[PDB]
Amino acid sequence: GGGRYPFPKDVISMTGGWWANPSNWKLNGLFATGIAVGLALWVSTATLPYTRRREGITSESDISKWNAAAGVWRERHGKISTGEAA
Amino acid sequence: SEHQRPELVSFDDINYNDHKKVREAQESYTREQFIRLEALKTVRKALEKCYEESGPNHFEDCKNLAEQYLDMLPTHRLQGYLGYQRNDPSK
Amino acid sequence: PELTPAVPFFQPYVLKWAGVSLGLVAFYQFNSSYEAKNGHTWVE
Amino acid sequence: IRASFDKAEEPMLGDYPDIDPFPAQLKNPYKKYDDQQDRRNLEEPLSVNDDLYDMWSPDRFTHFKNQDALKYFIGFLTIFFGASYVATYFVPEKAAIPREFPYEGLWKESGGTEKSKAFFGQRSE
Amino acid sequence: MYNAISLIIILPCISWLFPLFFGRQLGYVFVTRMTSTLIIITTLITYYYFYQLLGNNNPINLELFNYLNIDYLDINYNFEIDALTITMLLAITTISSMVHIYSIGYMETDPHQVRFFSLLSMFTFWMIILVTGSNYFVLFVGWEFIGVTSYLLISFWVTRLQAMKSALSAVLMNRFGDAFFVLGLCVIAYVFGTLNYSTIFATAYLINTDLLVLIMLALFIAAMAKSAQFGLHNWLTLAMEGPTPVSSLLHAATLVTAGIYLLLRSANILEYTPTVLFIILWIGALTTLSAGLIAICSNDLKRIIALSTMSQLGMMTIAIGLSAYNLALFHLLGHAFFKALLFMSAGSIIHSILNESQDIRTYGGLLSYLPYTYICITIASLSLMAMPGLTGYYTKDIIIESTYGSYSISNYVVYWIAYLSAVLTCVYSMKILYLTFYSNPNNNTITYYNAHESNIYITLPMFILAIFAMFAGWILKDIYLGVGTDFVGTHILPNNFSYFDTEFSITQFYKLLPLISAILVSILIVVLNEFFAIVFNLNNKYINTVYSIFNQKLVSDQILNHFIIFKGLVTSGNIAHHVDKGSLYRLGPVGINRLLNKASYNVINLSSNTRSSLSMNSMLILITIVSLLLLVLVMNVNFIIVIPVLISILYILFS
Amino acid sequence: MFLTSILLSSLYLFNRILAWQGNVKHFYLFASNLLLLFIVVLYINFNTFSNSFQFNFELFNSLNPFGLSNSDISNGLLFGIDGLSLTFILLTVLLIPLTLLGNWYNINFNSNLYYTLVLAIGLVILLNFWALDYISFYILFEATLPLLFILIHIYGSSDSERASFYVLMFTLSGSLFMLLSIVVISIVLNTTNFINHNLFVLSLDLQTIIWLGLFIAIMVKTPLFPIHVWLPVVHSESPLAGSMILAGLILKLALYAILRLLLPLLCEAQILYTPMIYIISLLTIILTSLATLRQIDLKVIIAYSSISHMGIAILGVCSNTSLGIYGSIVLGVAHGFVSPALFLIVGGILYDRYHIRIVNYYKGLTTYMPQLATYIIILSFANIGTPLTGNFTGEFLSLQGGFIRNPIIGGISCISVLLAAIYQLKLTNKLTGGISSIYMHRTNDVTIREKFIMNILIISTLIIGICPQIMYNLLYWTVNNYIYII
Amino acid sequence: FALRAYNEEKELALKQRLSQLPPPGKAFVTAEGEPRPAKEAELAELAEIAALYKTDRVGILDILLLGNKHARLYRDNTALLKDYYYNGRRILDKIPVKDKQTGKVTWEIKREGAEKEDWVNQMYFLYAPSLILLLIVMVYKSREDITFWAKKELDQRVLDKHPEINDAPENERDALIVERIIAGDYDKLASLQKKATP
Ligand SMILES: CCCCCCCCCCCCCCCCCC(=O)OC[C@H](COP(=O)(O)OCCN)OC(=O)CCCCCCCCCCCCCCCCC
Ligand SMILES: CCCCCCCCCCCCCCCCCC(=O)OC[C@H](COP(=O)(O)OCCN)OC(=O)CCCCCCCCCCCCCCCCC
Ligand SMILES: CCCCCCCCCCCC(=O)OC[C@H](COP(=O)(O)OCC[N+](C)(C)C)OC(=O)CCCCCCCCCCC
Repeated sequence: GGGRYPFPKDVISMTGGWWANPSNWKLNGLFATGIAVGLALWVSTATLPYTRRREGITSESDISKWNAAAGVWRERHGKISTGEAA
Repeated sequence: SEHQRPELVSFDDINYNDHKKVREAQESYTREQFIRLEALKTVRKALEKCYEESGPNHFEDCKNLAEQYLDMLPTHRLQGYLGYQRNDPSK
Repeated sequence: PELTPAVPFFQPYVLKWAGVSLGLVAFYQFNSSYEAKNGHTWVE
Repeated sequence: IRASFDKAEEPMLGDYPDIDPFPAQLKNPYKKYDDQQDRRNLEEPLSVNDDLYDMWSPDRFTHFKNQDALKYFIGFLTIFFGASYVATYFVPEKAAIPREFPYEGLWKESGGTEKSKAFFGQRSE
Repeated sequence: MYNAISLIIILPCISWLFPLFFGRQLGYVFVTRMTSTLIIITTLITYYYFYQLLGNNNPINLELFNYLNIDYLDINYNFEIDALTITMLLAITTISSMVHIYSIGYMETDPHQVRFFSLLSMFTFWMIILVTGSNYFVLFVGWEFIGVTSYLLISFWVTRLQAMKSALSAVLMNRFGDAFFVLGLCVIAYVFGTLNYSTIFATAYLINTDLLVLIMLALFIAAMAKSAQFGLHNWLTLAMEGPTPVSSLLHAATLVTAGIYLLLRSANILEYTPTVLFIILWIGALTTLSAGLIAICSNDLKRIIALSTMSQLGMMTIAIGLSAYNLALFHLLGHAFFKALLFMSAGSIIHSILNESQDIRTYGGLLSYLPYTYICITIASLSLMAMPGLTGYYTKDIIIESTYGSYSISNYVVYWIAYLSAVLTCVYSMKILYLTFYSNPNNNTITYYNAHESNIYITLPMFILAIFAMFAGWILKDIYLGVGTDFVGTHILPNNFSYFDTEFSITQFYKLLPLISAILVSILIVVLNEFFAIVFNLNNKYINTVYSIFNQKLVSDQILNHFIIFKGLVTSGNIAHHVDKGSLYRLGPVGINRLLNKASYNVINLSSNTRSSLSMNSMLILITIVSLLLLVLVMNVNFIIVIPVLISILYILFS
Repeated sequence: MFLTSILLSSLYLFNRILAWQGNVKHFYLFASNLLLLFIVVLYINFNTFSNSFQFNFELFNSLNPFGLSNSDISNGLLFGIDGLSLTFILLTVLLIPLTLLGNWYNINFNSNLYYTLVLAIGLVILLNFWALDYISFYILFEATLPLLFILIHIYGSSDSERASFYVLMFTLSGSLFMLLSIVVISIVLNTTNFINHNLFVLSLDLQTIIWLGLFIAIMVKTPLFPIHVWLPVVHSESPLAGSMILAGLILKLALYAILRLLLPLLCEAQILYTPMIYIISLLTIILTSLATLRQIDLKVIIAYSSISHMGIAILGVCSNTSLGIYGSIVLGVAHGFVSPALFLIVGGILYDRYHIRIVNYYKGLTTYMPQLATYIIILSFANIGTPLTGNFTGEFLSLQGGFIRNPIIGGISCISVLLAAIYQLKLTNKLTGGISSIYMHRTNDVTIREKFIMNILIISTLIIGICPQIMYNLLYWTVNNYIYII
Repeated sequence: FALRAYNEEKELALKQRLSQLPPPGKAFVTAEGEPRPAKEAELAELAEIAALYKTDRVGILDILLLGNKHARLYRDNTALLKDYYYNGRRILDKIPVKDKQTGKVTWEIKREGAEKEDWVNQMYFLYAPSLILLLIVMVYKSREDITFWAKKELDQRVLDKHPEINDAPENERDALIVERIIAGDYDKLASLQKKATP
């Protein structure tokens, strides 16, 4: 190619090394795209149930109930809101 | 599942020489503290639900839940048995 | 562009790490299914 | 030049050569050294504080001497901030009041309880 | 079997990891295409997600497994794509896809392309983890790992010494901010007992201002580091030692903006911490001024443009201190589009020249030679100069206006500081345009015989980014800068809302002077540089020294090393030698050894003469008997007197 | 069957293997992997729903000395585990085979003596965690000194002799004042056992004294400022197993000693003298980090980092909070994964190839030794505490609890997040950076043995960095037993 | 691997047979450091003894039962094969491979396999699987953390105090339990603090 220079061949890295372009890469590229696609599908199908919209899950009546019970606990324990002590 | 439900012992009713009772009381005090923590966590979850559903209204609809959380946080937490096992408050 | 000597895809590290990772995954899924069918997991 | 730290270590050298340090960053780059990157020859003697005076050390600057540099940096900063204070006395008045809101400053919607209005109550109306 | 969010998060992870495992098997060719194509698929997911959210605006979540549920501390690996997140994703995903396509033609001839492309996707995946995470902890993960990835990218040429040192500077400013960030995390969790945005923002209106002040000061100090404001902008100009695409993606559009994202997300807290808002504003005005001054008087190209980035970041921080979050958010989106384009055009310039120089003083008149690179750079410069209809006008003038439209009285000065930053913007932009395209040549001849426009891989990204910097502002100003938009529903304190006053109080003088001056000084300095060039070439010794101040970054680069770093290394060696190897060996092995050397040599040199061992030991009996009779006599009458007698005896025996 | 017949079978097989093939390291590696499995089985059979001590066995009783005691009068050494002890046990069985395997080919004189000494140190450390009385702890705390001295003096580097006297004299000094405190406990309480020692409430004025002798020791073992000067030398001149064993386990013994001797007893002295501890730990952090910035020897730098992370861990465990305990422990675990990897890289890779540890020679490994570069950077970013690694999760939690107890000291100690990065990256940049050193010729990339080791030590820390919650099933009692709060 | 593959005469001949050779660290260098310095029949002689190193010359039932004077011969005459094999493996950068049919082994370059280390069979098949067992066990003991037990006990104490919730629909009891938890206290910490009450 353009601008090249020698390099040791015994040097082995998980990455290419120097100007790595083996004469089989179409097959290995096929294997890698297949694994990557299968992984992406497995992940999306697995994470589907663990999704939810921020809203729409919890009814407001439940929120009103919970806030009522909050007031009940607060007054049983005789507590006052922020700033009232003035 | 076979959910165990052990027995509740206290340090004020035992003599400290019968080690089994002391271990029972230690485990009891710690288990109840963990239960207080779980109650706090449920409050936290409901608060986040009130915020995520309300939005700009959270200032009102989540008020008591938020004050309840901020009152529970300093008290509902692990604080250990040794400070009651080695201190009688009646003196 | 120039070519380099051929290199296999399924080098041993791929086989080891992929098989172990995916085997632990398969075990997790199987035990979750066993728990769905019974009251406990298999390793339990 | 031997700096403070490098001549406070005079009593301790014993037999070691008391070299006069010179950072490599200022050495002539066009000369052929054995180690061309660090600008060091093979059997070149090393100063006791060579870790400060090699190329991996922090960079020196040869334009401004550092005292004048500190004068210039702090003088720029002080000019800026003093102008930004002085120019607060030469400010025009606002052409309109802040907005104001209907329900008593929205103390209810800001999380009030009829007694904390000072803390949560927005502008009057 | 569809999940926008799952696919957004896994596909970049695939493109980062698969090359690292499989690169020797796949070759740099297929790796460049696979990472490019996967990050293309991701960008389409985000544009379509952006459409859907505009239709509905109920964000999706993704609640994964637990990292730590110990005691009053639940941290899950939660994820979410909200309004602010989807805007940061639009900048990240679009810019990263363009760069993955531009860095094919730029990085051909480079042997190590695989590791380069793996790192680009690594940074992309980790910023995606930053903007998405529904808790401060998932943010800190992305904060650290992008600084890690920045170290590797800036160090991509591991032989080049200066690249390594710039990498160390960048990652050590990162940790100088991250330390305070952890201090803020420790405080957030002491106070609220949690780390997630939902609880903290549903409560922050109840907790003591001193606590939020401590929190936000620390988080801001972290944002000051990453966003490269005046105190810690050292690393940014040094970060240009890496390849250009890295400058296009990280230090232009994305990595620096992580601090603005943190502040925008913590805006629901910042509204109750006026002190930090005031500091953020004034630090930002310092940045936006110092950067422009440092840019007008610089000769490197990438340096100038990175300093322009420092200025726009300072103007975003200004807006945040004026409590107009949506405006700085919008300027982020624009600032990505009209700055990554500049860095790409800078690369096509630099490669058209033979020796890959970065000095405008040796560029000259490539206009006829490089027209396409020219039209693209001038588009971005005008989108930087707030020309009408371009994104920069909408994104920038409105901040210059809210400076006047704020309810605070003392913010009026910041209008002028921003305005001087603006006329400086048109200065240094037109300087690059004249020095690079319009001027007389200043290289040799062969440079002009071999200048040539660069391949398709370089142009097409500049084409698309040019379309975005032309149209995105008018297409999205109804979402962000609109009147009652509700898209980014940050709970503004009503007292601080001034957008109505900003748009109405503002007069003609204070709505025209920026635009007028941006045209006029721009054309003027062109006229001076082309007809009266003496004005910039006086050779006065008092002007040239001021040029020397504004070169070398307001000598701060020399303040930092000498007074902080060098007086840290010396103090460190003062410790290591004088303490760790000095007094603490003296109160230990060395001193005890010398102490015992003497004491043993004085103990045994006691029965001195071997000439007659008998009379000596006999005299020793007599001394001991007499000494004990007299010692007991003294200690009968008083015992606090015999003690020194025994100290001195021990001296006599052991000295 | 006969117990004696089974071990006679083992000893016979060992004698025949020794006689045919004149080496033991295969049998020791087999025994090490066997111990790992048997400990795993104990974990399978360990109930997490009990704060009590399980698998109790007593030794050296009056009635049955060479066996086990089932008597109603216990006068011997006790043993047994809670979940705390099991954690470090899993760390120790996990490391011992690797500490042997990091020295599989470079020891060539009197090899069998070396592998004996390594296994004896590793087994003695293992049994120290099972200890359930002050005296059994002490006699297994001090039993590593003769072996460490011998190991270092024979198989050590140039300055082995000075290092061997230093590990002995310093540790013996601190241990002896520990013996005084234990002896005062033993003549007062007339019992030493880690079962019911928290019931006995000594007077405060006596806790103030016993504490000083326990803490003098723990200052000398952990170490802590100003008794931090033995560790760099003993690591610098030790053989590779000596460094891995030390940093991974022996420094963790000081933390186990605090939690098991010093907190459940002496509670009131802890809550009174904690601020002095915060002074000492803070000085340890910053000064050792700054001392690291100006060192020249590779192995010494890793050593100084070990002092710093232990000093953070002391901030957390001595903080009177749950998160402090769970962080300080996780620091000890992740540290015992990361530091051995670095000592392997700088002591059994580079020193094996080129036989020198000075940074000035080393530069440009990335060109010819790339895989070693990748491992250096990963371990360097795990050492400093990059998240998704246990050395961050433990840093954060300990600094949560240190901030709670004293906010100022717990926040001024957050600069460790920076200083660790400084003294580690100033080095990593040199090694992976630049053009290949002219002084060094080329040698092979990392071999599969060393790649095995580093990949284990990284997978383990990545796991606990990704889901630390797995370790809670053993520790959910321990985070609350040692909290003195009314 | 084999059981009773020992042979006395072969070892007792091989002793002097190796003694007739020069020392291992000097055979392949010839005191100058050149592989070609050795002769050819010498080279094949060395390579053929060295291939013998990785050959089954003893078995388990032979090491457990035979005497010391024979095992000592095996030890001291096998150490020599070890040394020769490995010195030649380093210096020549070849291994000795006898092909299938011809009974003549010589040094060869092929090294892409057929070479294993003595530490592999132990570790990869006894250590690593045990570590994986440890991981599986930590994961499936994490199910026994107190957080889940405590959640389960809180729900049960609520259902005990307030049985009525059980007849309500099966995807509402969660919110009802939440309401009842937020209402009051189902902990008994103040019931264990008895003397604290004055
Ligand atoms: C005196 C005792 C101090 C004890 C407390 C610790 C204080 C902070 C840490 C300082 C200690 C000294 C650090 C020395 C490390 C030096 C390591 C090294 O050798 O690398 C040098 C590197 C700069 O590399 P350089 O040579 O300049 O390369 C550029 C050319 N391309 O160096 C660097 O990149 C610098 C890394 C450190 C960055 C720190 C920046 C601090 C700036 C603060 C400004 C004020 C901001 C306000 C903060 C608010 C606080 C309330
Ligand atoms: C009722 C009250 C009784 C209580 C006891 C009171 C103690 C009184 C002690 C006085 C008795 C005489 C012993 C004095 C030590 C004898 C040697 C001496 O005089 O010390 C000098 C020694 C000299 O060092 P240098 O200057 O290098 O050598 C040239 C000396 N012409 O100095 C040195 O080598 C350097 C010293 C550095 C500091 C080392 C500190 C070590 C502290 C721990 C000591 C533990 C060992 C104790 C040894 C006991 C010996 C008696
Ligand atoms: C998060 C858990 C870990 C994730 C898995 C990461 C390891 C994958 C293996 C990488 C192999 C490699 O990168 O190659 C190693 C590269 C080789 O460079 P080269 O491109 O091949 O060209 C070869 C040209 N030399 C020979 C001239 C270099 O050495 C280096 O230059 C040092 C850079 C290390 C990059 C580290 C990758 C990012 C990981 C950081 C996460 C903490």
